[PDB]
Amino acid sequence: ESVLTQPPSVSGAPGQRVTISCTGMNSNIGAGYDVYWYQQLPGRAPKLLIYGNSNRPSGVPDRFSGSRSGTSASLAITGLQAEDEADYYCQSYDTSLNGWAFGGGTKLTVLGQPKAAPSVTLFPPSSEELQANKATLVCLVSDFYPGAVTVAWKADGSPVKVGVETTKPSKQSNNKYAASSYLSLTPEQWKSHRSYSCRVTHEGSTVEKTVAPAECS
Amino acid sequence: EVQLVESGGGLVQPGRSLRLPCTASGFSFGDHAMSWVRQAPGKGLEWVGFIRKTTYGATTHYAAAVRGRFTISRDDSKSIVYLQMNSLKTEDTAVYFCTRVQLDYGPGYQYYGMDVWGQGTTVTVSSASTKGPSVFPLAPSSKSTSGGTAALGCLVKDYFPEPVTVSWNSGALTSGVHTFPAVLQSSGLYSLSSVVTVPSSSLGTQTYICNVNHKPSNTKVDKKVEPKSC
Repeated sequence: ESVLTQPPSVSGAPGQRVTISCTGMNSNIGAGYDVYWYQQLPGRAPKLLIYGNSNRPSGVPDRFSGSRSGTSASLAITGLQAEDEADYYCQSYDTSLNGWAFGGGTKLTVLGQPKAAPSVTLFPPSSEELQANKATLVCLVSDFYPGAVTVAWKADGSPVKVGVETTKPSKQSNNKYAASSYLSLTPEQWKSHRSYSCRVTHEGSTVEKTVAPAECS
Repeated sequence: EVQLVESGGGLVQPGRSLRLPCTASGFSFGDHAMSWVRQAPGKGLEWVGFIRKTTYGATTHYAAAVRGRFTISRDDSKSIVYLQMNSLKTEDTAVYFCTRVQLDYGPGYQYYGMDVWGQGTTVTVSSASTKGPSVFPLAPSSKSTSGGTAALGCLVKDYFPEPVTVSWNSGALTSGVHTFPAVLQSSGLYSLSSVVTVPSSSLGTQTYICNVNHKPSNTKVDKKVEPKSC
């Protein structure tokens, strides 16, 4: 959401300690409304993890703890374990929305292999597709770990967000991760611009690829 | 065992109605408020609404996204809470979870955490019709060669519904193949890609054909991908 913001992903090795921040506003956490945390294991339904800022349900181990300072809340996992890999969501009431607001969620990775920077390949719209009055740019990301990434597109340097479709990473043959992103345009939009870019952000470093409509037609 | 069991999921046309019943077992259903939460594919949790417990009036409140369209009711004698979905739109597509509101007492007031969760039911809102895919070559070139090896692929575009399967050279080429999950375009149709890494030395000596099978429409498409000399 906008009213409750979380980092998209955090990672740590087993036995370490990580925190997931839930950044609120003065209409929710700042106003004093209690914070709740939910854990969603892969392919499972969410489960209640922290209620009332700091209390643990019966089947929740004490490696999970929660606090809140003013307008933000935190979830601390002190002693990471492999089964802790999950999505984590924070929740609070918001007086503006008059409803129950969620944070966007945080993917926790428990490092089980060396981190890997991603490889990127940007394919231009094929000749065959353009003859069918269609145009798609295909950006493929591969061989990265942890399995979290951010893709952004640019046309002539300026960001472009309409027509973008991105998948979530999936295991490759070497147990790393790969993902894909599409930018859909009209053949005219394609030919009109001079450059297009795919920018892939991973672990505080960005890899960028560029195709040109005048080249390789 | 405390359980919540949703039903009613399936594919439904935009603008229509659908009712999701949630059956509770293993606890005093009337003592709890009940809350519905949804999750769009590959996205986060979004609150839908909730109905208060019977001793507090069974009043309801809804999220702004569904207000005026969805309603919620309860039948304490059958231990069921309903989500009546009306006037559905494509962006209502999600997994719908039925949840219980806790009673754990705090410092002068009760908490309202969602302490029991059903497994959810999948609601899909789409007007798309069955349609085989278009297969386009991802022609390799210097721009797709990263030192010795080049990448080449096929774009499987505009099909419905899922799934398709992709093979290369009738399943003889397996090393270096990665087929990606499909995206759902705003048009309601899916698109995916399958890319292979091969050595650049053999690009003009070896032929590469991708075999796409879309069983829901009885189409098979083999597309030969030719190198671009640039």
